Amino acid sequence: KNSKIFSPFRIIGNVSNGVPFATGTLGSTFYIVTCVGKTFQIYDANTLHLLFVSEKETPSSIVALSAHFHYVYAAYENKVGIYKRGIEEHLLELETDANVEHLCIFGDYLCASTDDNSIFIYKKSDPQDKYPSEFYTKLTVTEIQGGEIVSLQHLATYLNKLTVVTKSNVLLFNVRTGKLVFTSNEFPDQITTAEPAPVLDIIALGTVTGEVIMFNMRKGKRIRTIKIPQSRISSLSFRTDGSSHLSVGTSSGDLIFYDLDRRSRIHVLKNIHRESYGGVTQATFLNGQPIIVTSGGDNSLKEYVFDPSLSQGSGDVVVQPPRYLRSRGGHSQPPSYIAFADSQSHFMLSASKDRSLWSFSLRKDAQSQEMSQRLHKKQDGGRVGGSTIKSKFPEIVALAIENARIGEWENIITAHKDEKFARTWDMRNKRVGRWTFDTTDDGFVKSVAMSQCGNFGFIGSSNGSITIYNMQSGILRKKYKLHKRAVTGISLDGMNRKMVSCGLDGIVGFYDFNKSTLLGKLKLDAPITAMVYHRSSDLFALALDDLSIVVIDAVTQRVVRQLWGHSNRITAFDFSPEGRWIVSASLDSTIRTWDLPTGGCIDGIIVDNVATNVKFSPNGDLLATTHVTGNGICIWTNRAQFKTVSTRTIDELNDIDFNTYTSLEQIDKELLTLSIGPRSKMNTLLHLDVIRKRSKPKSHFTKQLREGSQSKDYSSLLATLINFSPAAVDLEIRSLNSFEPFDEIVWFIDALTQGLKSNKNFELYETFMSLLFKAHGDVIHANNKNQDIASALQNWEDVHKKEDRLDDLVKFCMGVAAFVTTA
Amino acid sequence: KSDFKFSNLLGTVYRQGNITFSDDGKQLLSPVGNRVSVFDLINNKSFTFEYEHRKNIAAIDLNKQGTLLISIDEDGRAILVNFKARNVLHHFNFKEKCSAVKFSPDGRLFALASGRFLQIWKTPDVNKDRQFAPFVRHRVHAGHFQDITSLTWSQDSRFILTTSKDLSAKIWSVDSEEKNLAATTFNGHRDYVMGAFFSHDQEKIYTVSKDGAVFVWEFTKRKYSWRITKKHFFYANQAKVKCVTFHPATRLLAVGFTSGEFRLYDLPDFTLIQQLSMGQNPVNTVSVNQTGEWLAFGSSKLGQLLVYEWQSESYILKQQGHFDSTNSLAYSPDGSRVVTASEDGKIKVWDITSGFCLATFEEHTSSVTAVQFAKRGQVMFSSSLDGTVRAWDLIRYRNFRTFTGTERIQFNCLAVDPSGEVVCAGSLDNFDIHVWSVQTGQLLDALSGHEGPVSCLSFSQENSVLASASWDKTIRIWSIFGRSQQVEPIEVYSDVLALSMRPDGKEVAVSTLKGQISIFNIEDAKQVGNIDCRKDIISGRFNQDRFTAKNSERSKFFTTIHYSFDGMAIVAGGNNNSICLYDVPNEVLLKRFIVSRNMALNGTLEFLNSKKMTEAGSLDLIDDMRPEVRVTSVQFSPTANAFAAASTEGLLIYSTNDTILFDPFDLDVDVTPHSTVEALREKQFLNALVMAFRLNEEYLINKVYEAIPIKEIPLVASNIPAIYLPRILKFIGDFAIESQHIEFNLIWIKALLSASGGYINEHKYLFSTAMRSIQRFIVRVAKEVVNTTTDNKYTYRFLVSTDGSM
Amino acid sequence: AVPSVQTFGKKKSATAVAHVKAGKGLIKVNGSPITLVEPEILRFKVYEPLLLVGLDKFSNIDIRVRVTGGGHVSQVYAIRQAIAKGLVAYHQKYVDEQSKNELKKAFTSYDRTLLIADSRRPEPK
Amino acid sequence: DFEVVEEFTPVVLATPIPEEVQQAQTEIKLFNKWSFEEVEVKDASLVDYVQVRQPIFVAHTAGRYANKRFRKAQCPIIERLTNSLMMNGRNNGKKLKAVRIIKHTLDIINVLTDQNPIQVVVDAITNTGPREDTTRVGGGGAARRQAVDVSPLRRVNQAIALLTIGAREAAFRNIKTIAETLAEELINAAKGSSTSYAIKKKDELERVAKSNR
Amino acid sequence: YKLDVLSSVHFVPKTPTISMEDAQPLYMSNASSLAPQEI
RNA sequence: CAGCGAAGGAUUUGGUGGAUUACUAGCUAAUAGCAAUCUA
Repeated sequence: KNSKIFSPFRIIGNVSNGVPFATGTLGSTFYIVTCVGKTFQIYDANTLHLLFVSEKETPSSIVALSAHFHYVYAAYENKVGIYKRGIEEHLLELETDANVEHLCIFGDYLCASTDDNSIFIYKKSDPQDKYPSEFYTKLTVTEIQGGEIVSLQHLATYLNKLTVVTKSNVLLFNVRTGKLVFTSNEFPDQITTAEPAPVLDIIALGTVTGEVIMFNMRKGKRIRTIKIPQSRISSLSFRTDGSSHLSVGTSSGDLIFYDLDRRSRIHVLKNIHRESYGGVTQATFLNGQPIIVTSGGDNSLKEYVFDPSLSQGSGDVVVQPPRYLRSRGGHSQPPSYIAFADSQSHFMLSASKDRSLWSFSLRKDAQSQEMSQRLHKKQDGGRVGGSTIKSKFPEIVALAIENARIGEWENIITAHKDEKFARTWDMRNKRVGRWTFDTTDDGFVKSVAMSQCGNFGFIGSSNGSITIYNMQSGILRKKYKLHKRAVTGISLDGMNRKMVSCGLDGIVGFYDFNKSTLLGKLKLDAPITAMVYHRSSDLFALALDDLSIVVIDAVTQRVVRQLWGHSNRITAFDFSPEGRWIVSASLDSTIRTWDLPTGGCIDGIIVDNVATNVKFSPNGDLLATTHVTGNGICIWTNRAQFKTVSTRTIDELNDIDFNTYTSLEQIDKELLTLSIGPRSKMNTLLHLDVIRKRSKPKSHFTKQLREGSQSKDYSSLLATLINFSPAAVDLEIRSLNSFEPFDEIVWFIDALTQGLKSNKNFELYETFMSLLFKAHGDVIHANNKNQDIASALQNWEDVHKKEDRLDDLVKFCMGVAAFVTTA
Repeated sequence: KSDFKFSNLLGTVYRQGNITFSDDGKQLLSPVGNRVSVFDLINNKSFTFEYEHRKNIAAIDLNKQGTLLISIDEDGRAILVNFKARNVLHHFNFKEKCSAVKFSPDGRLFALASGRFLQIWKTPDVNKDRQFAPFVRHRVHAGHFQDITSLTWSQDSRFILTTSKDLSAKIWSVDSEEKNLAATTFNGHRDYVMGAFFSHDQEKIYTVSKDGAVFVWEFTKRKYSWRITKKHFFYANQAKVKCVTFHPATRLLAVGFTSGEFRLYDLPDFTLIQQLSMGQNPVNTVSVNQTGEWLAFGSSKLGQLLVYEWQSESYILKQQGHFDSTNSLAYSPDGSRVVTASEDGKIKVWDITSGFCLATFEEHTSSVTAVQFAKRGQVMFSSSLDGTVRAWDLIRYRNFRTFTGTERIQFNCLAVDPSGEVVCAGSLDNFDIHVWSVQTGQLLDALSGHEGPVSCLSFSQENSVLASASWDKTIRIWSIFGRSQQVEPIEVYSDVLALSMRPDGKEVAVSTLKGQISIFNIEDAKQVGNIDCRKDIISGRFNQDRFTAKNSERSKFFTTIHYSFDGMAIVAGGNNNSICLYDVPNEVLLKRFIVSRNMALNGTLEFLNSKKMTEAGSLDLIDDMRPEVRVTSVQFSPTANAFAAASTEGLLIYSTNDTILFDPFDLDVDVTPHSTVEALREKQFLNALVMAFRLNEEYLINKVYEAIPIKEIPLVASNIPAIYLPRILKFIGDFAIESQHIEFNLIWIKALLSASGGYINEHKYLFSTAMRSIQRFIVRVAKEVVNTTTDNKYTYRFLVSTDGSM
Repeated sequence: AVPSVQTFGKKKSATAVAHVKAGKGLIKVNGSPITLVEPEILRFKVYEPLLLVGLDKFSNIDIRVRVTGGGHVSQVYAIRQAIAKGLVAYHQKYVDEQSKNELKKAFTSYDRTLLIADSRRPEPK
Repeated sequence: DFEVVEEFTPVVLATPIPEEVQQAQTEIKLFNKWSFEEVEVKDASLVDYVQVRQPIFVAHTAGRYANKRFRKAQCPIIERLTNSLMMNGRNNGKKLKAVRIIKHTLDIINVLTDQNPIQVVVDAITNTGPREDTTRVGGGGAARRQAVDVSPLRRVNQAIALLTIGAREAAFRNIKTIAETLAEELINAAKGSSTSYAIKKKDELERVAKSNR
Repeated sequence: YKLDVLSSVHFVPKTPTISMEDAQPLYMSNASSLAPQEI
């Protein structure tokens, strides 16, 4: 479903999926376009950084992509998208319902092929524009002519020809007249790969038995055959820097380098990619380069360089074996548990079902690196246990970071699957910590937490004991024993005063440190499977097993909120870092947001895969969720930080909705009210003569005034008068054109009288009166007892007399405030 | 309570880049540091953006809708920001040193000038969501030979006119289908052309060289193409042109030179209108408002800016700051104005409501070491290395006393009796504490007892005992007054810096040199406890040092601490880039701020980049020194939770906005903002008030507070319970200081501290920061309003009751 | 080689040196056991560093203390100061710094004359 | 119910400590025999002027309680008593002898009247401290006085002085030692039985204060 | 200036109508800031 | 001496590769050509 709080952003930590990649050249550079599920990615090949991604996803998954110079041709369910710089520039809808399988690009004619041996070829409208945009024709290979298709390409120096590679036969085409030209001979077994050679007009094609035939299509023959025992071949390539080297890639994770000038195996490579995820999906030489780019299905891309020979005289006979060069990987199975390392939302930690731990970096995606399982040696004489072979660790269940004493001693703690102890790690220098924190009651570790002062670690075992440890020696401090079944959540406060235990028995135990007694016990009426403490605001939210999210504040031990509304087990929460929201994902494939003040459900995203883990960033900008499937980790951007959002309980006044509140103009007319805005308008109006005299270097209004005079109300005049600049106010009010009658002066004094009659903006009306008095009060004192201006001043003071309660109030309040702050 | 977001940066009103007004003439964007400040002119306010750059920024622009700005630093790490939400949107790395960026008048295309290439990109949207790669490149043009210097558009978004340190200045059409309309190149200047401008109609093209020449290109005849019609000139002799701008519609040129001078002309007539200077250092950037009334001039080296209204010559704001000389800090005892004492020897006086100075004091010759306030707001003392502790009245804004020693020794710390009768100063080279009477300027005495220099001083605010701390590893307590003159020493482990005693005057926090901070009750000599503050202050490895940041011991200690005003939390800052704050009962860190994340300052990074290291010497010690990061003195404000810290980039000021937090107080299942709004609409006002306080949502406090009517404010202010008085008193303070319902607020305060005055009287330190904001509010808006209304009353009474006609 | 730490402790003229190393829990003053320390009425003044914080912190270290100079009460204050700050320095270096400032909090809450001697006296009134 | 396990191997160290000492590590008692808690100043107005909230082991703390004004009203009452007990011209300086004889004293105080001797000596102080006196004002150099009241520091100090010098004067030329003489003086003062020297002098001084009031 | 910049630890940075005098004292729009004794 | 302890344990040190700033592709005469060539 569409959302209204979180928008999805990117699936980070994901490199390849198993689709054969493509490569492209630009000048003397090389870029690798790999597929990741639905979007693709464009790395470069020199430093292997990321360069581009698709700006938005595909409808289906991408089945096949290729690349010319600037443009990337992606291919999914029915279409082929011509892309530039990761932005889609042209869709091409195919004239069928059949799913596309392969494609090739050459010259003008693009050529894609569906899953029923039907080949749509397309042509550029102008032999000068950038990409094939216009449908040319539709060839169709029938089952008489060969088997069902497995590749197609235009090998070089062929005048508008093409080569379709089936499962039983090779067959050319002349794509201008739509004609077949040369069917090849019969081939006695299924072939699965065909890549062209940089020599003239031959193509190497490998079968399901481990042989490589080298078909010469101009001759129509085969030239040689490389036989290999029972290897399901997957990907061929050739090396083009002069020294001829063929390179086969076997789906048993093998990479064999054959010489061709003397038919010899140069070097084998075993278990380069994992077997079960497809083996070597695609491996190629960069042309004119002695390096190899391999990619498996196990979320890994590698580069293997060929060194120069050590025999300066012999040369091509003695070939140095391939080194290992740059590589980019993620873990190859969906990630189990997910944390955020720093407050800056820069590093995040994953631990996956394939038992590896990675530190992804969501800032720049070449900084992501695996944490390393190399044990610090016991410097008291002991020998490292475990096994002799260095297998990876058991599966990670829970973990806890506190970047407060980072790298100074051990930093993060982890909690493995069904093993009796809980080893610790370090995040700054990125390897396994010295110590293994143990439960001392044979129960497996189920909860781990640590103090935010970075000293104390906390192990919560399946037999209810909570052992606490120190993390700069690895020794035990005290063993809290309250529960009688599996403790599921530990936390401690910010200031280390009270800690909170949270069992499967429903007991939530409020202990305090520094006096090891407990001081509170709560019993909830369900088993409890998770606890997230918000260390800022002292609430903590608990899962239950009647599907509640019970929020308890730790001070007065009340159950302060109870969020109802889920349908299956809630797998994860996180507090928003302000503490306003709980984001919780659950096994009904949903991820809901709870506004915990109102106790309401703001929005629920119906996510297609069940999100296992949900984590907010230290700063409220990123929500990282990890699902049941997918090797990556999907990070989500909340639009609530850029615009304010509603608060409204959905199921499949506006100020208290949008959480805000404007201040009303005045409460009633009985109350005074200053002007809205700056409180320096008063001082600038009272002093703007000396302000400009110190800052020097060494009518429409009268129209409105007589309008409001004859209509006998000046509210429109005052609405004009209040809100313009002090310089213009004084320059206007200084000249008021009053020689004999002073009607304008009586109108103005009656206007201020009507203004401060309302009890509003009365600081401004006072300083306007004082501005007039400094301006031309001399004429008022001169022809004082003029009947009109004396009447205006008389009823002006008669309305001014009501504003003595203000100085009575403030001279009360100032005196009694000084008295209660001193004595 | 302790979630201090970065609120403002006082000091350093401009340092490096280009000033820019908004669309509406309301806000001025100034490239202060690695951040951007925004000065709101009419609503006399300011803020600084929370985001930071990795070096000093060098280009600002926001679109004419005022919605999003981008800012580019010295290597092109462009950062764009929702201006109306103050959050970052996307980071970007243009690969080379940019010089100027300009959004279009349309605001859909922005083009910038990185090096010699110019490049047009199209902008993202505030309404479309945060994409991964939001910048779509429109085109890139390479018609120049040296670095571009400036850039402009037409009034519509069709042509774009660029100018370079290459002697030519060229023009470009933004689409590929107006190439015949403008493709040419304007040669003819002697030196760097840095001005290129369309007229109000696009037919005249004014170009401005560096040596003061102005050509007027016009598309006229001897088909016919851009004949120069006139070579006007400037003739400032040693003043080549530094910065040019030109308002098109009012036809106003404005030029700042090398000589620290500017002139503004009416250009199509070429009439000199104003010619005047701001100092002996060049006007680095002019910019002009869209309505032409205002101009803005930034001079970098003295760090000053000036917005000038040229129609009526009235200066809207003129300001000057410092850099890396911010040697101490003080607040006024009402937390309204700040005093910055700076090492060139001058006492700036800022205020917090605005962002501007209001008074310097250029009196001292050498540095000013420390300041503090005394005697009921309006005296502050300043202590120098001139040999001078001099007083300052802060009402007449003048000096009135200057105490010296007898031999001109440099002073280093000072304190003053809260009953402002004695002033004490301590030096580096005399081992004594000099005491001066202040009502008579003579030297009272010199009291001794140490044998190292006295690092810090203080006076107890209640019982007037003095606490000094010196490098004898020793703190010493003097009772001076009352016939005794009794000393008492207390030993500590290492030598001492940074004493700061609690507002109760009952105990003392000292910051020793081993990375620890102790607390001593002063009725006894007994230590209450200490915080090991060493292993939690990240000290950056410098550029030139040959040891790690771990084994480094430059700043593994603090050099200025301060208490909070309830006596519950010590903020501390040192010669490192961390300012921490601890809470003394539980004795634990509760937050650590980093002060700067740019490598332009020296000691920021604890882990330097390895690629800059060579065979010999790092690649940043090769000159073509670098200033350290320090926080010299830190104080909590009196009337806020906010606190200030004077670092090398001026005052950082962090603050709480309890708006964005859920910080409740013992609520339960029933109490809900919907429940308080229904309790208010069924009008049980006391219950709705405490029902809002338990939520602790300040907009519910605002709503219930305003919707309570006047006739029972004594009744609810009587019935409000005891444990909510600090919250309601401080709420009334910090809302009433900028509110408008003055009689409503004063009715509320009168009701509150009439019904419950005695409880405050026996819990003074519970409400010390509470009812200081109230008194700030009283004596800084309400007493002024009463002053002018009494002046109107008396001027009316005089102008009626007296007569005269001659 | 073996982890050790040497601290001092001074009353008026008595001086106590303390070699604390990793061991089995023996506390010796000039080879004599800690129980056989005269003048027998300030044996608890000697005991209180190892009694305030519990012997479990003394289970893994062993302490040897040399004393010179001073009279009886000066020697027992020197012994207890040397024992105390030797334990504190051992926990500062070789084990938990959290236990270090726990011990420092305990000793300073009881009396800091058990950690820092009050040297610089007298006063010329 | 609930437990807290801090120790995980019992105390078996190489120098074998006495069992009563490693039993005293759980809680501090004076002389390893008398717990300072459940001891209250029964009077008000001397609470926080007789220090009993801070337990000690022996009565020989070497703190500095004479440099400031009132900080001799914070060193604990037992060694306040023994420091006043050391004062006479024959036996200055001998505070180890003073400590051991008040050890024997309060030991036999317990074995006679068993509540705890620190409670006995605390309410002995509260019952012995005088509540008024006079001052010999001039009045022309006549027989002239006027009753005033006594601040509690002077009350506590004069009570301690009266008890100690009463024990000395009653043990001057008798068979009893100063130990048991102070014991019986403290017991009579704890009952307020109007028999001991300090309670007699207290009632006499308040009598002449009431008379010349 | 030059001798005390090399004797220190922390870094030290170093006709028309008017130079505009941006560092002004006395300014809260004050004209008669004199004391009445001084008048 | 002990124990720890899955077909070895524990150290010294070189080289390469990845980070150490926030990931929009190369070149040129740049609204285009190149990437096999800017020449007629």
